[PDB]
Amino acid sequence: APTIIDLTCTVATCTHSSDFGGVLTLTYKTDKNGDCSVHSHSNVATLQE
Amino acid sequence: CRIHEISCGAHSTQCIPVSWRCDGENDCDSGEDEENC
Amino acid sequence: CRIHEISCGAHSTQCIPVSWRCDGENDCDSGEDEENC
Amino acid sequence: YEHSTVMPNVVGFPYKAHIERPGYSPLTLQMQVVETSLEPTLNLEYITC
Ligand SMILES: [Ca+2]
Ligand SMILES: [Ca+2]
Repeated sequence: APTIIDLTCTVATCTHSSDFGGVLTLTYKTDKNGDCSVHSHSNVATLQE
Repeated sequence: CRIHEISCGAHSTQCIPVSWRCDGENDCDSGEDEENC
Repeated sequence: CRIHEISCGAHSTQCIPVSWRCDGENDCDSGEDEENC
Repeated sequence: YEHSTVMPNVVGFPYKAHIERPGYSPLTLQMQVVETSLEPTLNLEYITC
């Protein structure tokens, strides 16, 4: 599995609506290309992918 | 690279998992995976 | 690159938007966009 | 989207309006006036010759 270190998060835009009204970007550095499983550990926000 | 990894041509040293070939996206440097599919 | 982006030739890794073609501006490194317009 | 602004009544003055909304890039509108006409309503009284 890939290795992720020094992961920082920021939000580009947000608008609380019924639709998926929000975009966030994650920056990181790895050692090889691959596929990861992403998740939100709370109930305030629900992801899409 | 790994057994489950294929390279984007001999001229490029990057290697990507085989599940990314012909996936509808240009995962390689210049869409080499989607070539001839 | 993206569908709306056209590369400045195979030797260049920079892609410019299609709206930048035939506009009288040499957006490419050697102005390949306006050649043979 | 609904927006409102004011623009000076000077012929040939280039007016630039800025539209900024969450979730979209800002837009710049250009508005100009080329000719203004002002016509009073008239009622005749008589003619002379
Ligand atoms: Ca692919
Ligand atoms: Ca051009």
